[PDB]
Amino acid sequence: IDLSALNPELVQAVQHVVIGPSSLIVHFNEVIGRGHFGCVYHGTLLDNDGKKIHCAVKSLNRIGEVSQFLTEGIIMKDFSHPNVLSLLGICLSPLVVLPYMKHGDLRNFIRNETHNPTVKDLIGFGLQVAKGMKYLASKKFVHRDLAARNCMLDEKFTVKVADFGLARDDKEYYSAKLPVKWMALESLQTQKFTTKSDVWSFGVLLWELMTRGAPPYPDVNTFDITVYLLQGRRLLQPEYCPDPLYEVMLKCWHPKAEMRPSFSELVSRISAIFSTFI
Ligand SMILES: COc1cc2c(Oc3ccc(NC(=O)C4(C(=O)Nc5ccc(F)cc5)CC4)cc3F)ccnc2cc1OCCCN1CCOCC1
Repeated sequence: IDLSALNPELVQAVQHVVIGPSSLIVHFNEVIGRGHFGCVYHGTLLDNDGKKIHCAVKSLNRIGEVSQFLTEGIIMKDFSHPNVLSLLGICLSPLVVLPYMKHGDLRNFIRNETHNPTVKDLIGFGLQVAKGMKYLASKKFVHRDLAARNCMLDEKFTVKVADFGLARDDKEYYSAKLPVKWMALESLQTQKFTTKSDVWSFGVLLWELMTRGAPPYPDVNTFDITVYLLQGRRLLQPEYCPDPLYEVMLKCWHPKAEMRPSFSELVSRISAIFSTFI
């Protein structure tokens, strides 16, 4: 890369979170995942006393695409919440270094046939997500792509709200590239986004949790979802979804953004629902 050909604002930021190349071992045959524009590798981060930290290392495959890449990392830099993915740092492709998430993404986790998360566990993951979003919303950050495929799960089954960004593999869900079936009605009609539109996404995420990762509206084509919603139609109540959790989802999908619950309300109500389970 030619550092000169990027905004000095992005440049000094990336220097506050820099990781010297000699502190980071990237294992290049050890590919976690590779999409069209980016890839992710296993990595080892050494600290100044020699202790090894297993990490994921995100990379570009390939000025514009480099400036976007670096910006995606920099956005994350000050998120510090246990339900939001954090940045370990950036190494000058430039390398964005993330903590390793043993269980990968939440959608793949809940679809895995060899494990049985209970209805309680699934509601539990939804609650963790609500807590990460309450934090993001407190910082006035709008996610715009909240979905189970963008939430990670660590060795302690802690959910980390994240966004694969350029490293998206799973791309059929986008059609601007737009995750239309997680989108609020007014984002679909205006291509504009808010915290209340993340709330709409959140309700769809909860439906993913309760169906163990079923695809939403599978008999609806990308572009047709707008008129479907305007006809007064919504996602059906999953078989094991408690009535009050389905009522939560419906409130998330209210046509008036301002009538959707806040993430603070979601946290309190879903905590109550979750506590009712043996
Ligand atoms: C595909 O599998 C994996 C991907 C991983 C990973 O990927 C990323 C996730 C997010 C970002 N974020 C980003 O690049 C950014 C982002 O996150 N920003 C952001 C946005 C909003 C927000 F609220 C917080 C952060 C774009 C910068 C970057 C990544 F590289 C990071 C850490 N560990 C991972 C482990 C994985 O599998 C382990 C194998 C698990 N198995 C399961 C069972 O079968 C065996 C395999």
